[PDB]
Amino acid sequence: PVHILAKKGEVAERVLVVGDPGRARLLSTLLQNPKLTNENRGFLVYTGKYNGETVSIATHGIGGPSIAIVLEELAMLGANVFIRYGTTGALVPYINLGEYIIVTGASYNQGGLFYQYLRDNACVASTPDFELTNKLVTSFSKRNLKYYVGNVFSSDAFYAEDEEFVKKWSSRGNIAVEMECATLFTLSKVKGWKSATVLVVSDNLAKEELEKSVMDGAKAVLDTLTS
Amino acid sequence: PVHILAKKGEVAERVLVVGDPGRARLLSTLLQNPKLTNENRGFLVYTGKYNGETVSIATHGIGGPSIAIVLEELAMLGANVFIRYGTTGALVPYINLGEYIIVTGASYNQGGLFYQYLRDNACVASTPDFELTNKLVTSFSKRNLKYYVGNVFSSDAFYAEDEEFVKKWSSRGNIAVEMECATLFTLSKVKGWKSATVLVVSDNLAKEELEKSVMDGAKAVLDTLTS
Amino acid sequence: PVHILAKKGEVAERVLVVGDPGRARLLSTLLQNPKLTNENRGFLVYTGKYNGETVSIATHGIGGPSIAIVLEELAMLGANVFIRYGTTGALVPYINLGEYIIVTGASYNQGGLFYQYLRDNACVASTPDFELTNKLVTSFSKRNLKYYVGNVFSSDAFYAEDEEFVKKWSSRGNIAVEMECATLFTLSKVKGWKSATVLVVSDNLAKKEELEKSVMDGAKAVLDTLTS
Amino acid sequence: PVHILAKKGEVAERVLVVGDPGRARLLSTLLQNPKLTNENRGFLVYTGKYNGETVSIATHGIGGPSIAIVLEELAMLGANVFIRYGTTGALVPYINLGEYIIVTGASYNQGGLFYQYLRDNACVASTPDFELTNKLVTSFSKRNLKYYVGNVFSSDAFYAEDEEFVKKWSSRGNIAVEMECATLFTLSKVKGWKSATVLVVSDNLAKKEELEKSVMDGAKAVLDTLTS
Amino acid sequence: PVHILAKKGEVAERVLVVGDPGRARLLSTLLQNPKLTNENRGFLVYTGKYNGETVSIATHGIGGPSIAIVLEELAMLGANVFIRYGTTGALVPYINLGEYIIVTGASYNQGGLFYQYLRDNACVASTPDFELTNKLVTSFSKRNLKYYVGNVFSSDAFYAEDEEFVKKWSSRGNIAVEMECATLFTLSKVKGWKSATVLVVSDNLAKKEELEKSVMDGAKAVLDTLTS
Amino acid sequence: PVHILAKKGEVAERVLVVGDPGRARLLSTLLQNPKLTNENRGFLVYTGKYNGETVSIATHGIGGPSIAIVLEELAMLGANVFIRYGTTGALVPYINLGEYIIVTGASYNQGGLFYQYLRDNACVASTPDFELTNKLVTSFSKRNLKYYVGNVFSSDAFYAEDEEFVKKWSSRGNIAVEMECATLFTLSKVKGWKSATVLVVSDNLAKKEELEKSVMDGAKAVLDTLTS
Repeated sequence: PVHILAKKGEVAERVLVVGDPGRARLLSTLLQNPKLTNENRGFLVYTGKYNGETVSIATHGIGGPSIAIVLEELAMLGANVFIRYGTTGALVPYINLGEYIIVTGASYNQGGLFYQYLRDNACVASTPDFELTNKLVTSFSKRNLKYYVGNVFSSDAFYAEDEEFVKKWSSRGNIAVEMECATLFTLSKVKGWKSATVLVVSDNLAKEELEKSVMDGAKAVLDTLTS
Repeated sequence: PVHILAKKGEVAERVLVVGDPGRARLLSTLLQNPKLTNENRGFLVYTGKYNGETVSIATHGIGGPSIAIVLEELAMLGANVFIRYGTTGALVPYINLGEYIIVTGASYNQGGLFYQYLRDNACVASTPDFELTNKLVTSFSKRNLKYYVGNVFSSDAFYAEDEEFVKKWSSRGNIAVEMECATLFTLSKVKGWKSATVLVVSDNLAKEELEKSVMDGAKAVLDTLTS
Repeated sequence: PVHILAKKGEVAERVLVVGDPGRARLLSTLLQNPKLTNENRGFLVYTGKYNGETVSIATHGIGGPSIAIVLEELAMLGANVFIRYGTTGALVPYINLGEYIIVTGASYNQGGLFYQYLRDNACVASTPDFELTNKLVTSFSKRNLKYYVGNVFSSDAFYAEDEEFVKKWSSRGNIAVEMECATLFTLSKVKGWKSATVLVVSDNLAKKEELEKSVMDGAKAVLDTLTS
Repeated sequence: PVHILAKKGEVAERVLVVGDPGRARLLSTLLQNPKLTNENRGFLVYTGKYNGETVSIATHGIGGPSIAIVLEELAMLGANVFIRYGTTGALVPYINLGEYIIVTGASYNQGGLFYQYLRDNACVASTPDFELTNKLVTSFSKRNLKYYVGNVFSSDAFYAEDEEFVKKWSSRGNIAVEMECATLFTLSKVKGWKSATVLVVSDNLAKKEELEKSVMDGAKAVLDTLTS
Repeated sequence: PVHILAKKGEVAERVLVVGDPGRARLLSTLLQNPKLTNENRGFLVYTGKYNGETVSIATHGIGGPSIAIVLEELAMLGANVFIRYGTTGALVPYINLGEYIIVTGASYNQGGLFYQYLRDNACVASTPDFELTNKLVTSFSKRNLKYYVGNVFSSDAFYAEDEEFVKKWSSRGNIAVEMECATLFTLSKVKGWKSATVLVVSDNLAKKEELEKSVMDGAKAVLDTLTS
Repeated sequence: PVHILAKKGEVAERVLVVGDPGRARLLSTLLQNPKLTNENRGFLVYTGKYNGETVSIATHGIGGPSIAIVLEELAMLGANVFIRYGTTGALVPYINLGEYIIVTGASYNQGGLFYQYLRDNACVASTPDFELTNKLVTSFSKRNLKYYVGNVFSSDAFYAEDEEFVKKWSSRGNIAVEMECATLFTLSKVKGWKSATVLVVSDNLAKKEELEKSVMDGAKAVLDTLTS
């Protein structure tokens, strides 16, 4: 690996991945005896224990190309189970800020990354691991957290203008928008990794509280990863 | 509707759809007081009761264009919950004939039907309803039936040659191949219908028993539809 | 053959194909000593005589994927000449219901089935056999039938919305819309089959006993051609 | 028009179009009282009479973009019937040099010009006028000329390499390759012009005086069609 | 080569290419002892000397397919440095008629020719040779000519309608529109040829003697570059 | 600004952008009185003085989507001139590690980000600012640095397999591969920003203190340009 310079054996098979290095540092406090196994290029990776299992929390940056690199290198270091925990913008009015979205699929616009990996324009089903996703539903249920299950649109251009953005994607079965799920799911299906994703709603495009929301969700994810 | 000439009120909200008219006729025997509500164009539709609920068994023919027409017309007649029960060819060697595949997603090649409905080439997540799919897992589990959960490739050309067919689609996360799921899932997401799919493995591309397999599975599906 | 379960020699070289199994049965009454050679999966196929010539009438269901399977299997059983006889919706105001359209080509949206067969997105000319199409014209005009010759758009989504549908496809040279011609024409060119298509106008997007008479009359004309 | 500087009334409704300006000059000798109505940008356009009808012979250069400009401008000058008479390379073994191909359709790769005119990547049927094409057949047969009727692949890159070129396109139902057919047909369909095409086989990818005679003989049959 | 019938040794390594055969003839007067080395298919090619260097001026017709054929054949005859000197329509208000645009890149719609050469739909950077382009700038500045440096949109359909044409392409970083740049640049990149382009603004989509002078003055600056 | 949380006036008009936050910090030592204006989400931005000129050094992370967000937000904060300084893998054998490549254009696969910004699949010329790029050349040559000028392929999949990778992209005119240039160039053209790119060759796909010296030396040259 040329980006994640962690020593082999410093990355766990189970990894909770987040886009913000700051969130990785903040969530590492949930682990027992957290150790920083990587700092290169800002991709903070911490490894420690939780519920009797070794677990790692890694930073994936923003966008499909960035998360693809991070997943590929973590996998080369031994990782095979990934659960992305990020922030999203709801596309439907009934979802409130701070609530969660357990992703069942990702819509995406055909693009370079998918073409380079798939070798053609086939719309390969970009879905998470079935079992893993159900365990997440179980963990969030056990902790009495309010969540919704559904597809998300994985956008590549945060600032590109689209006057019909919300209507378009919500009418296509998506309840939220973010930027890395399609890559995570598809690459995982091709590579054989087990992946899933839960998102914290930080904004609603159709319409300290957030801090706690982020922490509560992270605990649910770690429970799932170590279940 | 111009194809399914069923009278309004003759089609239930819950519909089990199969491609073969013969299978529809054969499965109608599982309903209480089955009535033929449509015969036009060979699209046999039967309506009756099961576990205290009105249910319909409809024929959708072969291919996305055919199933799209049938779903659209059944929906115009009141249907909003669809569960496709079909036959498939496994893409992985560990699945045996007669076993079942509970579909979690559908890979497809971009094409006319998807372009006409979506209005562009976006790879909209073609997934079934989460809840419904889990109920299917529950019903097949309760009846001790051997199943596998995973994505399928919805092909449009049964006889088109592809020397690397099995390797290609299996390496893309698909465990089986059929022809209508992608259309069913995507159209359902756009229209707001609740859909799912279970397939009976009749052949394995990587490698009276079938009769019973078909019947046993159908009972599991009807249980799900009326749960 | 996985869908059409007919035996060796039951399927004729020349086949009149229709989408509706009801029409296959109905038209089978125009033949001499018709034999139901297949009914599996609803794909009714009949083989009888017309003008002392053996021919078959087969059901192809709705859509490209469906007709592709049927043609492939019929071909495996001996068929090599196919004339589709179906229903269409006119895209021009001057065409009346019950009249006919003799198809000269088919417009289509790329992808799906075409990509799997062609291996890329090239727009291969989707046209019927020149000779066979001219024989249909002679046959129809001979029976004093009202027909129009032109291209059609082969749609894959009967109910997909398009507020510019009519203007769009008519401005592109298509005079009617149906769903199987592009598949029938392209697959035939690739497999080496002789194909053509005649459509009965059952609706006019630009605008029961009578329609069945229209169907029956055109059927005779088509059968004349398939046995000429 | 900025390329074809002919004045209104100098271009006929009926136009025989050729890619080579040298061919236009050579064929103008078949008209009665031929007059050069344009030479700008090398696009030679002659106008004269034939069989009691006014006809023009125009140069279209090489490629879809070039023929598109020429057709658009001739049309703005009153032209509405076009018959392209070009040269082609056969894709099948049985067609001999000097023989003709009457075109029934054109296969083509999507993109560029087609996207700009059609506004999306739909594979619109690229076919010639049915009536006009049959007349060409009648005229070539009436002059006892050897012709074959079939589709052609309209290539945009004469020199792009493709190892399986001949097999790929012939297996797709095309019997020859050239570069302007698809553009002519599709654009004519969109603009409402009546077009057709006959090609002289100058090479066979599957397998001088005699050629000039071939070119001359075919030109006469085309002119007969244009004036019928 | 089947279009450019010049013999080896008759085409120079350095070639100034223009779309109009009339322009090639007019510019040949700038060379010393100009000799016509080809006129086949109207593609006029002159070869002479300039600044102690042998240079050819060749006609490329209109459109990517046409220029592709000409470049390929000239290259087979020994050419390896090409500078296109054409006419263009400005897409921005501030550029005046008769002024020049030194091209730094070409936007284009995928498909056809690009797909056949590149083998897929990748957006390969369509840029001119860096060194040669800077020399053009130096030469135009040395002759006190008004030029602007920027990208252009290489259109394939001169007459296709697009309501927001000017705003769309100017908002995409293009300052003018023409039809051969993208093909020239990309093909040169693939074949290893050194190419560049200067355009004379003959129209402004955003807003005779004076023009000929403009054309002549720019031709001299281009010839200086080619021989430097 | 959602990611770069800097205040009004902290971000300079001219910005040197790098993908690695470690390099941003390291290079910030070349400035006078450097101030860390942002560290949110790891996107370190420093604003200091160079040759008595205010400039900023910003982190853009890896990939098109990441750099697009950073550029958009920096622009919202006052930035309008961007020079990317990164690392690349040469696609040609004659380029040594530690040497530099001054980018003249970027090849890319269509889709994703480009489709969302451009609204269709047009291959818009992805080029840097002509003037700014020439100043980089002067700056590097002035400091006696070994550089090569050419196009690069902006890949989105660092680890995707392609057994023909090197031959494919080098045959298409690219001399190196990285991941952000196409995005930087196209977005800049659309938004009206002046951009350029210089890359340090850290690997040769066609074949520690030394690399850091290479990085530091080139950084000075780039900073000279941004403050010229």
